[PDB]
Amino acid sequence: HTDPLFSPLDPAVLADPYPVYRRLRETHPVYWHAGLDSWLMTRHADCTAILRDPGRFSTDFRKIDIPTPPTLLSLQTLDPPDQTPLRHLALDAVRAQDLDALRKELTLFADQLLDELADRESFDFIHDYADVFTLRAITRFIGVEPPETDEAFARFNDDLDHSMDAQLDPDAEEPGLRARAHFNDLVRSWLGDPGPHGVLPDVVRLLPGSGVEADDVLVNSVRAFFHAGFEVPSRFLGNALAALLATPGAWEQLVRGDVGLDTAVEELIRYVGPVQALARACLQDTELGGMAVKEGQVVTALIGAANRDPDQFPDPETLRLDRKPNNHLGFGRGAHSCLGLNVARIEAHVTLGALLRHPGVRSAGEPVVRPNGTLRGLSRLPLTLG
Amino acid sequence: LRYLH
Ligand code: HEM
Ligand SMILES: [Cl-]
Repeated sequence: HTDPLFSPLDPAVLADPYPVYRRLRETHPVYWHAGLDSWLMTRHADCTAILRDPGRFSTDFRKIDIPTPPTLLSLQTLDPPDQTPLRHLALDAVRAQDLDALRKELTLFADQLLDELADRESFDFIHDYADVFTLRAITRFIGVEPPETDEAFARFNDDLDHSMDAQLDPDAEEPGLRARAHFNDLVRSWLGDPGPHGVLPDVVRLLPGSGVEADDVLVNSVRAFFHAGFEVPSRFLGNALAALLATPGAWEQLVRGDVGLDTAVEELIRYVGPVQALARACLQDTELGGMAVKEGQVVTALIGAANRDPDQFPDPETLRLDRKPNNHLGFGRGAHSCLGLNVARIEAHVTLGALLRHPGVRSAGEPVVRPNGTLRGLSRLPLTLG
Repeated sequence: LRYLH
């Protein structure tokens, strides 16, 4: 039953998937994976082509006769032109925010948080820094009061994340829909009482004349915006810090100023960016890598693998913090490219800049990897600031 | 694998 090349939820693969990605790229760069019921593309050029062609590779699987479950019809699962009013509304609301004000308040918040954590013997960088920091950032950016971070919140997030892998665990589907419904209730409460500033108040202000109805598709889109904004930067910050501490000489290069944060942050996104897989429905027979991809089949762009493709990046398995050029796919391309990438970069630059003021930072225990093959990150990263 | 929040 085991796949001869790639088992994304095998614990040995979860510990370090990149050698497996590399062997797959070298052997079958366009690979039919029976368990995933999908082609897997591990090369940068093929992944770019998939993301740039919505008429051929669709996010709306209703077009290949798969119904969209409740909570999931949204900006993420519509193609142009159906997607375009929502996409333009979200772009307009995001661009109306003051990124300079956000950077100022996140810089203060990060310094305050790390000063408190430096008073501890050690701490978990994921739960005690990253999740606190990114929940603050996304709720301030949207303009809403944050949810309580209790046990139920954590279990809903785990259920939602695990449902991204529901093709390999069918029982994960219904808990994931319950988690999205839970966060939809949160979004509806926010929409009923918008605050003075933020993405959500501007969405409400821009809705008249946008071509977007204030309906469940909008609610699902705002949920996904919030949930990605909370989780994906946390996944990245943990991956990035873990890579810096594990790579000989990498942290000292930043401490000494031998490399700048601009190229370093981009190289960390290329090296250990959290999004591993972007799936699309094939709407027309297409040849990729000499393989006959058929209408009605699913293709998956393994962009984590693509970002270590030697055809695109010389010495791709090395963390080269001054890497130039660096055309990584970490924020996607085309009609569904990341709407939060400027906020995410601010979070990364702020966090790394703040950590560099504690040069003695070091691991205080083993990292723990989340058992997720689609969105990759850590559940624990024990740390001391020295 | 579906990247859907
Ligand atoms: C390091 C952090 C982040 C990374 C690596 C990342 C990565 C990505 C990627 C690869 C996509 C493409 C999805 C696809 O093609 O199906 C995407 C889409 C998206 N991201 Fe991000 N993201 C990050 C942070 C954020 C933040 C902070 C927000 C919100 C403020 C956000 C909101 C969104 C939304 C709403 C979409 C869907 C756009 C659409 O389907 O039209 N992301 N992200
Ligand atoms: Cl709902």
